[PDB]
Formats: sequence, structure tokens, C-alpha cells
Amino acid sequence: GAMGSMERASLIQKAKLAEQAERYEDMAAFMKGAVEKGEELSCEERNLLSVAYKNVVGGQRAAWRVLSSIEQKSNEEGSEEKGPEVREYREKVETELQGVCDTVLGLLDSHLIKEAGDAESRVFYLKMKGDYYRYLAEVATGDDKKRIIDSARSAYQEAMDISKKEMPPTNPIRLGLALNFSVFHYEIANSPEEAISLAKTTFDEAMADLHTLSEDSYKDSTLIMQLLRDNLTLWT
Amino acid sequence: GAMGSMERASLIQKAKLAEQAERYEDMAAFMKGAVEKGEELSCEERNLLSVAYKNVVGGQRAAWRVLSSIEQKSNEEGSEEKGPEVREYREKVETELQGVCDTVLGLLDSHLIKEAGDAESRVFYLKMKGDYYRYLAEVATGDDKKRIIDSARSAYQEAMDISKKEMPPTNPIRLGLALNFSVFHYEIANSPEEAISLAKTTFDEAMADLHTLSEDSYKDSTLIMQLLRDNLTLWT
Amino acid sequence: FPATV
Amino acid sequence: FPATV
Ligand SMILES: [Mg+2]
Ligand SMILES: [Mg+2]
Ligand SMILES: [Mg+2]
Ligand SMILES: [Mg+2]
Ligand SMILES: [Mg+2]
Ligand SMILES: [Mg+2]
Repeated sequence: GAMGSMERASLIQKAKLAEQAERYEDMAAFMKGAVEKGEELSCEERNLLSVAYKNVVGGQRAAWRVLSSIEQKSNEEGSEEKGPEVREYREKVETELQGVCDTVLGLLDSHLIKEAGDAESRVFYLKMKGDYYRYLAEVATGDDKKRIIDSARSAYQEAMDISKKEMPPTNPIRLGLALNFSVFHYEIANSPEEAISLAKTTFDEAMADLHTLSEDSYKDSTLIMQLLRDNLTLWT
Repeated sequence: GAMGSMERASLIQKAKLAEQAERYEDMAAFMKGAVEKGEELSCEERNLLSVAYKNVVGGQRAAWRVLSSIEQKSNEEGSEEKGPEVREYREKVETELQGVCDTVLGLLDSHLIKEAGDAESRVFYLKMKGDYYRYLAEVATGDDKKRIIDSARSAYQEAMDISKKEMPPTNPIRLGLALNFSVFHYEIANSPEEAISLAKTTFDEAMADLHTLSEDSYKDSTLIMQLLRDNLTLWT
Repeated sequence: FPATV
Repeated sequence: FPATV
């Protein structure tokens, strides 16, 4: 742990600095150091963690897609043989992506999830576990692809069950988890109908609970509801 | 040289792939590997090299400025003491910036410059040498600041003298070098008048030579002339 | 691509 | 900041 000698509060301070500087790899390294101090994360600290890794893996995913599309093109009838470089470099980016996902899942498994007893922390980490298995599923093509998909599904499902029992239908974590699990169905599990039904039911139950909110909670909730509707528009 | 075992053509191929994937650190690493094969670079290969490192150091410079501005604020009368973290993290980004600049200058010095005998290659590398000393000058605050500035000046000047002797006033390398040396005067050497005079004379001599160009060369030249004029507008 | 958070 | 290339 290169971050072993830095104060927990100093790691969190530098995480926020790296965020402002758009240095998300640094941000991620600082938050991994913080998690490895062994203490539970507060709400704000969990969000620093997810923000850091979302941006790192988000750039890796965008590169991987660019390289996949090139590689698939060099495989069309009538493409000129280019040698192994496109596949090699796609594999390099792909390996590095998987290593980031393995790092995040390692943090959840040692020991974020097992200590998370409040709904807000447990659902948040289970959502993350589903997301990072989903990112692994997007590049999976092997013996393990089914089990990686089922790992995503299983994490999302446990997070759904707790969120339905313990949080109001407008809770932003509950909404974001539903949004992502609905994308999992559409994009990964080949179940566009489940994806549609989940996004529609989530949207409509949140709608009917907006009346209970303050104006700031209303903003946070309708922001994510709009993403559900944008997906529905995309899919229908 | 992690790239020691890869074919020169495969390094250049992957450099172009990394560019399309916006992976500029990879792009830079691939082109450093290519330069270290020992062969001179073609025009296109020189541009891959400068594109890669420009983007890497460009992101480091943007982060460094964000962190400097924070650090200067924590030093205002009535700011709350925050401890050493802002200075530490600025120093971390700063060190990494200097290491990229030292890497590029090392490539020019071993052995790009000494083998570059055509005006187009020699001016291009001398411009680069001036640029990377300029980036070092932007963060310099020590015993060495004057000598770093004079190293930038000296490289720009030799590149100016060769470009004036050997290239037409509309040559894009000549124009880009004048643009950057003019920014060096304004931003680094505290000589806004020299900056203005150089940008104005460069613009006007290019203008009077546009008539000799094809439509595609005219496009390349007027693109850079517009940047000279944008700077003049900014400065007058 | 569809939206996720 | 001013333009450079
Ligand atoms: Mg401590
Ligand atoms: Mg693979
Ligand atoms: Mg259901
Ligand atoms: Mg060879
Ligand atoms: Mg320093
Ligand atoms: Mg002069």
C-alpha cells in the first residue's frame, strides 16, 4: 500500500483535490488508501470512492470500445490483414480494465460489504459490486462469462431486495441502482423486456412519492428519474 | 525500455491506435519506444511524438494550475490553515510534470536533434526543445529558473534563425514556432512588446506569401495565422 | 449507450 | 491562456 504512511484524513483531503484537478487515477489511489485504513466510510467518502473509480474505468471502457470496433473491422471480409497489433493493444487495455474492476471488487470484499449494516451503505456497495461485475461482463468472452453475469445479477438483486424493504421509492441510491440494474438487463442479460418493466415501475413509484419531499430532495430524485425516462425513450 | 522487444512499425501502429482511443500516455510510451529504436523519424512520426506528449503534459499543466490556485488561496490573510496536503499534492503533480519534460528533452538530446539535418526536422525538434523548457519554466521558482528560461529562449532562437533562412513565411512549422516563441515572451520572459511585435510581423509576412499556396496549404497556414491574431486580440 | 450512474 | 501549438 503505497498509501500506508499517509493519514486517513490527508488521503480524503487529497482525493478531493485530485477530483478538482480532474486527476481521477490519483483520486482512486487516494480513496483505495483510505478504504485500506480499515474504518467504515461515511456517505461523502463512499461517493468520493465511486466517483474516482467510475471515471477511471469509464475512460478504459470508452477506449476498449474504440479498439474493439477497430478490431472487428479488421476482421470483415476484404479487410487487409494488419498482424496482431490491434488484438494486442485491445488486450492490453482490456487487462488493465479488468485489473481496475478486480481492485474495486477486492475492496468491497475486503471488507466494505461485510461491515456495511445500514441500508444506505449496504445498498451502495452492493450496487457497486453489480456495476463492476457488469464492466467485467462487457469484455468477457470465455468459460467464465456466465458466472461473471450471474455475479452481477446476484449483487444487484440483493441490493434491490434491501432497497425495496428499507428505502423510500425516491431515494437516489435506490433509483440509481434500479437504473443500472435495468441497463444490466438490456445490455448484458439480453432481457430488454425486464429492463423496460423495471425502469417503468421504478419511475412510476418514485413519481407517486415526490409529494413527500423537500425541494432539494425533489431535485436529486427527479434528476435520476429523467435518466430512467431517457432510457425508456431510447428503448421504446 | 519496456518497448525494447516491440517492432518499430508495431510501436508506430499502436501509437496511432492509442491516439484514436484517446490514450495519450500509452501513445507517448509507444513513441518513446519508437524513438529509442535509433532511426530518424519521418514527418508523420514526429507529429505522433509531439501529439502524444503535448496531450500528456497538457493535462499535467491544467492540473498543476488548478492545484497552484488552491495553494495560493490557502495562503491569503484569513484563510484557515489546512496543513501540508495542498503543497504536497501540488509538488506530486509538479514532479511528475517535470519528469515528462525531462523525458522529452532526453529524447531530443539522445539523439533526435543531433541527427536532424533537414530544416523541417531540425526546426520541429528545436521548437519542441523550447516548448518543454517553457513548461519547466512555468513551474520553476528556484536557483535554476533563469537558466531554464534561457534554455527555452536559446532553443527557440536557433529554431527561428534556421526557419527564417530555410522555410517560406507560411510554413506551418515556422508559424507554430513563432506563435509559441511569442507566448514565451509574453508569459515567461515578461516581454509583452516582443511577444506582440513577433506575432504581428509573423502574421503579416505570412499574409503576403499566401498567394503562392495551393488551397490545402492555404488552409494549414491560415489556421495558424488565426491563432496569432487571436493572441494579438488577447494582448491589445 | 444508455444512462447509468 | 494564449494559444500555442
Ligand atoms: Mg492515523
Ligand atoms: Mg482478454
Ligand atoms: Mg421484479
Ligand atoms: Mg525490427
Ligand atoms: Mg517542486
Ligand atoms: Mg527579431
